[PDB]
Amino acid sequence: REIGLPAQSEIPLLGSAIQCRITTEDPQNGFLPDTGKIDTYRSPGGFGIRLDVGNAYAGYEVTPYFDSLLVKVCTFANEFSD
Amino acid sequence: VVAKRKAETGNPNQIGATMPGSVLEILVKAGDKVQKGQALMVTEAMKMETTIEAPFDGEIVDLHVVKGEAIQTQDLLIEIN
Repeated sequence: REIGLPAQSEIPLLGSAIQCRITTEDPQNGFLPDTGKIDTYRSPGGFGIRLDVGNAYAGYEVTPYFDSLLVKVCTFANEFSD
Repeated sequence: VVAKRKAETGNPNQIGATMPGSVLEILVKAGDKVQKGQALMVTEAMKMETTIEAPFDGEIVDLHVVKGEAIQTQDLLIEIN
């Protein structure tokens, strides 16, 4: 009535979506999270791209105190293959 | 406080410290021949241990750190030829 969601059978199902978490885990060093200053951070966009950024910006110092997430990337499209 | 020699940026003959910490153990000394992957020394960052491995086959030129020494990012640990 208020939030405006439809009934169950009318809940849309629009294509597909994939999410990856980009982290500072170094796959060549047993996925230990890297730390240090981010010199460069240039994030993509365009159609079918959603970014939910953590702490990643040019100048930011990744500390050892917290999780290693930099940015969540989602893509979406009509077809899974796209 | 005499500043420490830094590793040259983009010089693959020079291994610089990647994070601040200290030197626990040195396993080689000047002149030794060495193979890719071979352990050269051990360091710590927030009491987590890292082993420094040789980036490729070659001869050790020198050490630039001593046992228990403190180190900051970019500090030159060892030179290889």
